[PDB]
Amino acid sequence: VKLTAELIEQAAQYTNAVRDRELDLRGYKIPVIENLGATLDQFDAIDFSDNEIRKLDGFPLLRRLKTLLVNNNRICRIGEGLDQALPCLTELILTNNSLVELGDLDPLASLKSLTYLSILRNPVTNKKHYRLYVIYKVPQVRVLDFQKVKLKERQEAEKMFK
Amino acid sequence: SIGVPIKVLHEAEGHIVTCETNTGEVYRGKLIEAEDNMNCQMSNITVTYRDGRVAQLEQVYIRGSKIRFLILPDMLKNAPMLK
Amino acid sequence: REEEEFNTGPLSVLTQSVKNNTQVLINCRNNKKLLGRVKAFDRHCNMVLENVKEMWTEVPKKPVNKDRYISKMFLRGDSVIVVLRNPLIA
Amino acid sequence: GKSSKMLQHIDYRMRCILQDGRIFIGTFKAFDKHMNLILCDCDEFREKRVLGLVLLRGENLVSMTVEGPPP
Amino acid sequence: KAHPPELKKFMDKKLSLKLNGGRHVQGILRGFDPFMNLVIDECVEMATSGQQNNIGMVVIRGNSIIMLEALERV
Amino acid sequence: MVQPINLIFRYLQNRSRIQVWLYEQVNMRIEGCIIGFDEYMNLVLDDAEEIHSKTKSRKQLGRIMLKGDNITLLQSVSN
Amino acid sequence: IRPNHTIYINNMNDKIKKEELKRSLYALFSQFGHVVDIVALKTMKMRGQAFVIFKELGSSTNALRQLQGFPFYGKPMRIQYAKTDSDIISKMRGPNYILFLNNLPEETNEMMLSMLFNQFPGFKEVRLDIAFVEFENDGQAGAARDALQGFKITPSHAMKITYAKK
Amino acid sequence: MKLVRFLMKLSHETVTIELKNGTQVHGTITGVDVSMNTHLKAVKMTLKNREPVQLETLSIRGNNIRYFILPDSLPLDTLLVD
Amino acid sequence: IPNTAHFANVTQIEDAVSLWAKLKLQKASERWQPDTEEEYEDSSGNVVNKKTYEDLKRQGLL
RNA sequence: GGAUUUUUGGAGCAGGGAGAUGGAAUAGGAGCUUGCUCCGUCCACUCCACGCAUCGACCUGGUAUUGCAGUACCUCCAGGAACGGUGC
Repeated sequence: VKLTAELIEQAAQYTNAVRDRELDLRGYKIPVIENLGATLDQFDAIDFSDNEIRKLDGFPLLRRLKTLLVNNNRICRIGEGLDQALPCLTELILTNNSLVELGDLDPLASLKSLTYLSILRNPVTNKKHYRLYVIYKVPQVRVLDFQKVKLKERQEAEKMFK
Repeated sequence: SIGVPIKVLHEAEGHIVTCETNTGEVYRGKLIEAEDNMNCQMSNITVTYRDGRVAQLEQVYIRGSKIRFLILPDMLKNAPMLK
Repeated sequence: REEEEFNTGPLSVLTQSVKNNTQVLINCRNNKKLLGRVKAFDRHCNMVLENVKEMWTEVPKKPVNKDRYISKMFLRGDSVIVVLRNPLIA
Repeated sequence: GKSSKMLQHIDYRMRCILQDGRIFIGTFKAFDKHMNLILCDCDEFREKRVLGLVLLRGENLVSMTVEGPPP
Repeated sequence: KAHPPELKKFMDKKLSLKLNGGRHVQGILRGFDPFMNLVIDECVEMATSGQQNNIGMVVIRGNSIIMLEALERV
Repeated sequence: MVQPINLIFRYLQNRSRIQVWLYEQVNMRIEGCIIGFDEYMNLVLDDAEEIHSKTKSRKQLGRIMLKGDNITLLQSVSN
Repeated sequence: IRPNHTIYINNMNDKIKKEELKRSLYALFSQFGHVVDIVALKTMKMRGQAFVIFKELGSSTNALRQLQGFPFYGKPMRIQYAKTDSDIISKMRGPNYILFLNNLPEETNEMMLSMLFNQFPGFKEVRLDIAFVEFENDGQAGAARDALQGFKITPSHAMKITYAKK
Repeated sequence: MKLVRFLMKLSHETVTIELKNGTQVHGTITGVDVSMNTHLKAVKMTLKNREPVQLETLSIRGNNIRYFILPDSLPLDTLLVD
Repeated sequence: IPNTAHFANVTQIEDAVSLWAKLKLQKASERWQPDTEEEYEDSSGNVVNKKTYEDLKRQGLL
């Protein structure tokens, strides 16, 4: 059950709780996120929860994409061309993923408009100084794992590994 | 002689709505009187403008000449507004 | 009633532009003056003209003036501010 | 003659541009002789502003175009 | 057509009217009109510095009327 | 209930000096004696004067036919 | 308190904005299921509290069980079931196959048993301190037997659900 | 006499319309009403100090249109006969 | 709704659906439904509890 | 069916002054390149008149509320002022 144009044209699309145009693509078990050109950047949020996506890549240019729900998936790697395809990506929910190393968070630093990031329920969050490395690598993010970044955490991230 | 947005504005009288004027003034409150010419008379209204001067007044009256838009709740967008 | 008021009032000044095929100038609200021959008019001053020349002045945003030419155009009576008839076709 | 210019875009998401430079993207449900647009669950872009059901008057309308498929 | 505005409840009440160009007046209404023209007897206009100037009975047209707020409980 | 047309007729019968403010123009106003009126609020002022509040000057013009689309507010003065 | 589609979380940080807290609650509730509505106020009566109403009651129950006492913006929010039904949900609404139930309350009618069995999909029939519930599907009956083993309904007694024998 | 009947008979023609805000929209005129509601298909709009954008459909009101631009090969003499 | 002699000379939709509801209620009532209409007395106490339906008896005998 | 609330528009235009202040990589003219001098287009800082006052959104610290609802907005104190509009 791969993501095609007929699956995106038959999927439900409505208004979310934040008054944004969201398309519900849950319950599809798509192994790879592709063929997203049929939406023509008419959705403000993408609900791709409960899927089997392994890599968050292969997305076309969508300037209206501001929220991406990748919860309950097996995402273990992030694409390096995420900034060239989503310049206005501000919300990224990557809870309960397959990220084990902090080096997968290195392509996530290119998103300058990203402010809300969720990396909870992951083996990469259980490593030593994971939050300090995420604050040092991504200074544009203001809320990490439902927690506001303070000045002391930014000073601790800028002190170590400088 | 009566329009369907005019009928939707007349049917939404008594609910917590807002009217944004052409100068930016947002009169919010319960729509007590709504005529066919977009005349909105509200009681216990609140002024939240584009200037930001938020205040509370006992009664307000905004005409349809300088009225830019109207923000109404979505309780009347299902029926009988489905055509 | 309407024809006598159009041929005896200010609209006759428009009616002398289409009958004798004379050139008149129209100054709009966008600081532009278009000189041309009036081909079609109406009661709401809807002027459809041919072979018009529009001149104005622009700033870089010193400034400078500019002009252009159009083969056939149509302008509504709302944006028409000033209409001047002068013997410029001869 | 047919007057089907406004009926073909009924129950569809359209983005109308205002005179001051604002853009309201909403689902057009009904209209009138004064071009009164009723945009249910509309978004205001110029930044995103949560508005919802916005009834904009026809005097502040400039242009309107199709935004996407109907929900 | 040509329905008059609902100004029967605001009769003989002290209200504040806003006019175009940022003008503010306060006075008691003495009548109504179908062209939204209001007669304010013993009206006081607010200046730019903040001082109130009494202009007496004035007539405000509907072409420049922005918002009228009733200062008294009706 | 006092009608605005009846108030304008009483002001024209009393021949008192009235000041008319323009629409979207607070710097310059007019002042004069209204002689007659019409359905379009067209005022005919005799020996009218344009008063500029910014420059504090007064320029007389005489018989002026002011349209009702520009007059926003009209007040009665004692002068 | 009976389980419902709306889960109310309280004891949260009231210093954050309303829209940011609503977006954070929506991003937290999207991992457990589709969030239909989010009611969040900042007044003096509803300070520091919000609620999320979902489409399915099982996703709301899983979000209330998993995020019970989770730290939200520095303060551990407490999640619980709603007292009344939501307005949006009310507007949108209007092993073996046989399972043996023991220690059931006699004051409960058939409508309460149907609402308790409605977490599982459509069953064949219901029989009425002992009760017998038979489902049309074997996996649905197994999920209903695994879910109702120690359920929180009428807390003066404990309800026990077991598979029927031959 | 009436310019609305002349504007309504100008369908299937590539024209341009300049608004009061400086935005020029060039496209094929497909629908004209009595209130000068110009409904065009596959238009290109250029605003003041902005980039031109191509749209599949556009609907401009009559009160917002300041000027129009017709091609030189338009039969204005034949279309004027009512 | 099936085509039978009951739905003759009936031309409107809502009338048809209402008469179908009526006929459904009537027929479903007048049948013999053993599942809900039956009196079993299970051997749990064997001298009491004759209010057992046809489903609770299987649940008790399972 | 161009005379006050919708469609023949009341819209257009310009951002205070000064200083031997600083820059036009590839884009000004003249004294007929380059170097220099003069004059009608910005941004950054400084000074006078942080252009002024207002309220809304917002950041730091301290502090209060533990409350079951369908919402312009919601505790208070102090500092800073990146944003919006109102009148001069």
